Amino acid sequence: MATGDERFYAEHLMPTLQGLLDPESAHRLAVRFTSLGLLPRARFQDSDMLEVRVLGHKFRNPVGIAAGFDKHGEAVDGLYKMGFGFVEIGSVTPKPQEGNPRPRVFRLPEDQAVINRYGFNSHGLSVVEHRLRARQQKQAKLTEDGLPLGVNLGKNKTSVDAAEDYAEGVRVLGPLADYLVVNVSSPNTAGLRSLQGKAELRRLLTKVLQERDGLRRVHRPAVLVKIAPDLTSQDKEDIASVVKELGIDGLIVTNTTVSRPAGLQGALRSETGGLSGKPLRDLSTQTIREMYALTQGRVPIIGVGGVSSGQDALEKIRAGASLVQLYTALTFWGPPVVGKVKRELEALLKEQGFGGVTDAIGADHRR
Ligand SMILES: Cc1cc2nc3c(=O)[nH]c(=O)nc-3n(C[C@H](O)[C@H](O)[C@H](O)COP(=O)(O)O)c2cc1C
Ligand SMILES: O=C(O)c1cc(=O)[nH]c(=O)[nH]1
Repeated sequence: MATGDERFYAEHLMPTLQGLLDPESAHRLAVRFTSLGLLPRARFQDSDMLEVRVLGHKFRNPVGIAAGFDKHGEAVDGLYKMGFGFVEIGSVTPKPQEGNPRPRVFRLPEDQAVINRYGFNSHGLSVVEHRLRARQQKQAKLTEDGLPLGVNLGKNKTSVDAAEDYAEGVRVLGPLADYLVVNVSSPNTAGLRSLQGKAELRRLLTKVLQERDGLRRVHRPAVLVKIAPDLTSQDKEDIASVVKELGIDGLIVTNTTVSRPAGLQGALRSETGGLSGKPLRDLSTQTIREMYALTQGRVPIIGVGGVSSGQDALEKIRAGASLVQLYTALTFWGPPVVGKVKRELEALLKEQGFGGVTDAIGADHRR
């Protein structure tokens, strides 16, 4: 627990955290432990090969902690200490709200998957604002060091006007963020995903873009859309088209999935909610691929979904991701996995004659 070995956390400690605590308390302990920085300071040095400049920022390694782990920005600094190259803080809603009734998270250890239906449990804009404000200049220094911060916006359950909620996020948190995320891909909030529709998405993102533009230069973040893995091809076409039109700065590719692949062994496979972890991977990768192609490599993509190795990582990059985020992999292999991905990602780049992550982005669309 002090040295930071993968093979220990994998077989012993992590199956015991699981064996002892329900998935929610485990997450909360993890957030506590991480904000306190109890974790090992990662053995692995980041080589220059992993550096990516994208979105008006240098990223020291391309492996991000995904939205959901740190819903309320309590653990940003420990996440960096864990070795992520960039941190994203979990969907924040304008007003605080509590989320769906427990139980709302489940492990499918046999599938290395998770299903969650939290439905945007948030401390809300005020609280997260003060939290981020209180390290604002630390963050400024971090970004310049190649550790950018992303903020991921969602909408209140009751909210009558979707576009106005996100507007509030841009206004309140936009100034504290290197990039902002319009999350319209959560499975768990009645009607949210239908904001992925062309007309409804253009009107929403016009307003987001507009607000963003009204922020001062130094506090003017990049704006991306996080989309679902369950989109029809018409949907993807459209998202793609609107994106190019309004000049959106990027996409985060794939929230969790409401599909349930043939093969899930998990006793809890038929729980309502978003499916994450391994069963999402290739689905997720394929969506990076369609989106990269549709936007013609001119729209940066953050790949997320089932990443738990260098290969997993490098696959999405070759697919066209500029950056990847993982989350679930953390509930199975623990902190070490960040080290792993980075180091396996590194090896593979060399093995396949790449100079660095930058050369390998979209690599598949040129081979
Ligand atoms: C417990 C849980 C909560 C999540 N919460 C959010 C969320 O608030 N906002 C969001 O954009 N994504 C959320 N995600 C989805 C992740 O951001 C990610 O898109 C998905 O899990 C695929 O990556 P992974 O398999 O490595 O976890 C959540 C995922 C899980 C595991
Ligand atoms: O908080 C949630 O319920 C949630 C939001 C989201 O965007 N994705 C997810 O899997 N869960």
